[PDB]
Amino acid sequence: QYSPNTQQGRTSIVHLFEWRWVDIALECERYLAPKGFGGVQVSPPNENVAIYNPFRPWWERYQPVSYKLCTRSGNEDEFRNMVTRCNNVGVRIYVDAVINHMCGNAVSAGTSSTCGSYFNPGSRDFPAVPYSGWDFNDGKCKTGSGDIENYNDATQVRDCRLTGLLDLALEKDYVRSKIAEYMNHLIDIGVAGFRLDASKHMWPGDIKAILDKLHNLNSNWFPAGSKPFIYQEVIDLGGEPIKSSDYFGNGRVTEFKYGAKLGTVIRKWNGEKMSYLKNWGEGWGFVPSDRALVFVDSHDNQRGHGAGGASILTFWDARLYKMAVGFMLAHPYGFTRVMSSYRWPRQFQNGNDVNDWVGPPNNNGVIKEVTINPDTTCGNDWVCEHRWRQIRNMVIFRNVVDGQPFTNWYDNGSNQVAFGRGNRGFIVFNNDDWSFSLTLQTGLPAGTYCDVISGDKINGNCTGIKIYVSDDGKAHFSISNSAEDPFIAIHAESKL
Ligand SMILES: *[C@@H]1O[C@H](CO)[C@@H](O)[C@H](O)[C@H]1NC(C)=O
Ligand SMILES: [Ca+2]
Repeated sequence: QYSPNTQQGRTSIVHLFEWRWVDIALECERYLAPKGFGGVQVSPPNENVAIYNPFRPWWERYQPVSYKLCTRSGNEDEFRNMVTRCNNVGVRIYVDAVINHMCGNAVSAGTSSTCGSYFNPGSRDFPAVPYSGWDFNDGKCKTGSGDIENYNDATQVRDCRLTGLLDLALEKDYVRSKIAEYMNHLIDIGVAGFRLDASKHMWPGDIKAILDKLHNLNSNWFPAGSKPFIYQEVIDLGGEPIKSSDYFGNGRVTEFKYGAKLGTVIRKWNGEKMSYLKNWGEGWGFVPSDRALVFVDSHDNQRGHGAGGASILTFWDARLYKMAVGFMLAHPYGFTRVMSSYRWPRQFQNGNDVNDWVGPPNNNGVIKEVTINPDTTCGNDWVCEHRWRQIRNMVIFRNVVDGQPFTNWYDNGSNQVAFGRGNRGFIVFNNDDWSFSLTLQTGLPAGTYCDVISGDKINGNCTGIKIYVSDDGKAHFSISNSAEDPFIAIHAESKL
């Protein structure tokens, strides 16, 4: 459950947040496969509550009504079509599995669901699954409100409602079986793994019981004995009775401290500087690298809805964001997830963004298709960070240096640092308020290399900066604190 199952040489997955199945299918063939992306995190593919107040928020998808593959992203056939086409081109699909709960207990009964299924939160009835009052933790939760009230009580965090969301009795074999039924349907269709939503709110043992019911991956695309990739969403920062290590026996876990600290370091909050990243990784109190799923920002915390708070870097902070993603993709720690978002009318009031609920680009609730502009960027308000030259090229950079050791580190005691990945890659950063001009040992073989941040190698020539490595592996780098992108990266495949 720890192996991504991506095909040899692809090292990252991209979260195509709220994309329609048809658009993801096209993206797999036209861009993801050609550019070497390993896989795609898709939004919950199961039927959710259609919320109109506010108008169709992104979070309505974390409010299950049934396990029918029927959402604003498309129907079951479109989903299967997407998984098949992506797999045929070597790009894996990872499903966002919302299995801890169903919808909010206050939601009105009726058929206000993405597929018309009837449901009645009040009486705990979800006939489309089916689930009844006997399948929820109402009688097990010991808080006065029935919701989670105190995170210092590990029991309540697991048995009570996360902000009103009906909590499934995951210790019952019936519920475990209905959930495994849903997940096995997806595995047999061809998905390679799952993001387990709200894992902190489930007992490690209950999750394990469900995983034991899972099939091996589809033998038409994967070698016999392949187990699905499992990454558990657990927000674990400082002191809490619950630790992300409690979930290691089930698969990897999301390391939220990663994006949080990279953000404060690059923003240089409270005296932090890049020279400190020298021992980045477990040295910073993070989980072991082989159990980590890392990222700079997620759909949750990019809008202030998750761990990290204000330090998190997103596409809104373009310049610093690219540099953070660059460091992540170059550093050997963890398995990397790249974010791909949509723009929304951010509107801060008293420090909080009042429009953090806004769902994906749409026309009367119908999600807009992703349009590709002539320069490869996206239209219809999709940001497509994964298509930014700077990000796409660092994705490739990680593929080229895969397996290579962390070496040749340099820092000026402040914010200009550099390091290499064996003899396959080298990257330099300048986050100080003054220029950087120095000769560094790169460990790379002599030659002329194209800087993949400022340009591309395009048939015997570079469209951007060029670096010359001498016989002893030394090379000169110049980055003024005024450069559009204050960092340079060169690798074995950008060599002329
Ligand atoms: C590189 O570009 C120059 C013009 O700037 C051209 O003379 C040269 O032939 C090009 N080399 C290749 C290999 O395309
Ligand atoms: Ca729970």
